Amino acid sequence: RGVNKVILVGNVGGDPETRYMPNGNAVTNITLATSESWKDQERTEWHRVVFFGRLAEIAGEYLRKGSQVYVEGSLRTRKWQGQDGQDRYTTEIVVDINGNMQLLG
Amino acid sequence: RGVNKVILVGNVGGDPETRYMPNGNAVTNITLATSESQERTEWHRVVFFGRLAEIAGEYLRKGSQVYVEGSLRTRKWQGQDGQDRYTTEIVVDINGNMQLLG
Amino acid sequence: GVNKVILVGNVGGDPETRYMPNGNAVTNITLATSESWERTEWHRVVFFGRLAEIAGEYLRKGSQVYVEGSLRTRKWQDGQDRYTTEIVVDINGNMQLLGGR
Amino acid sequence: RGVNKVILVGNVGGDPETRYMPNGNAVTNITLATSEERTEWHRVVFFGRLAEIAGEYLRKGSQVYVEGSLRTRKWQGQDGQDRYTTEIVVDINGNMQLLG
Repeated sequence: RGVNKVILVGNVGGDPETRYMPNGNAVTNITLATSESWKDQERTEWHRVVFFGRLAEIAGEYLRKGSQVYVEGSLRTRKWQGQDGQDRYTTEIVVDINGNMQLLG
Repeated sequence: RGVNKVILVGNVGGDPETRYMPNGNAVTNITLATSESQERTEWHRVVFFGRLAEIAGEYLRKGSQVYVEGSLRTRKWQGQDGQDRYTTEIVVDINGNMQLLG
Repeated sequence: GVNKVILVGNVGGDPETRYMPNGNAVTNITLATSESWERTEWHRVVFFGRLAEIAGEYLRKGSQVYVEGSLRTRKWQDGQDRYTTEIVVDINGNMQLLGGR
Repeated sequence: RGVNKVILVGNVGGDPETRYMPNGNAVTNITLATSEERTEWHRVVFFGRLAEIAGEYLRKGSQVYVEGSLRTRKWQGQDGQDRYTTEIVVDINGNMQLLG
């Protein structure tokens, strides 16, 4: 009914973590930094990006710490009970068949 | 260094909450629902600043369909028990955009 | 690279739908977007495939729509070269009629 | 009223063309190739501070991210016939990021 779109150009924070489901489909997790400048100063936003499927395979193979990457996906907030029993929330950028990723540079 | 862009089309969840900061500028909070076809619904925490904050408080109501262009910002806060909490908000200020649709 | 156009605007007239030899549908509209600082930009939108049938069937003059696509500058011919930059909305794009409960 | 937004990532085709004008406004012109191998050529025009930055930092072959708005301008050719040129305008509402 609506539109849920995120566009990021940033730098991969760590070694991408790739995983596989029983069926063989790939899931790759990264953090992606984007930052702003300032004077009279730097604010960095750390985004949790999850790729699915083909893009997960490309991401897991070619991305490295410091990779500059374009990502188009959608926002998803996952709900989970912490070990102390209270609700927590995690907002991720989901990059699947409806999204896009381009390796830059 | 880099691009941080969110584009939403969705429906306001409730009447906007407008407040003001010591320096007088306006801050308006809303929740925005976006849904995809079975049906799944994402709830977004949207925060308007400055001029778009006044407009949003002025014209948005619990039903309104709205276009929002902003940036993601995960802010950290502390709960009742001194435990860390994080909330990722879509921040809409001079570099963003909001359009009431209809 | 990346080639992405995002429009919210009003359908300028009733869609034109045609069919290509292989039978696939192509629907042309014009989409008005404007800003006040007064100026209206008239976008040439071309839908392909499933969205073309949907667009021709359900969009009308004055419909408010969201469109996501890519820029394509098309060459045609007077004998002199002409060019039209179109927003191409096929399987990689998105179209949503706005409004609703 | 509506929304008019274009997001491109591509390579600058030629060396940017920058000119300054009386009011302090600068204008930079480039062509930008995106390919998906079919290549699409985009006319991109920067205004203001981004035109200054584009002229300083972009060169032929630079990879760049560009966010702007579509603008079609009308002109009469030297044969007297109407022609149209669609450009991506990158001004204060837009954005540019040199990549690589």
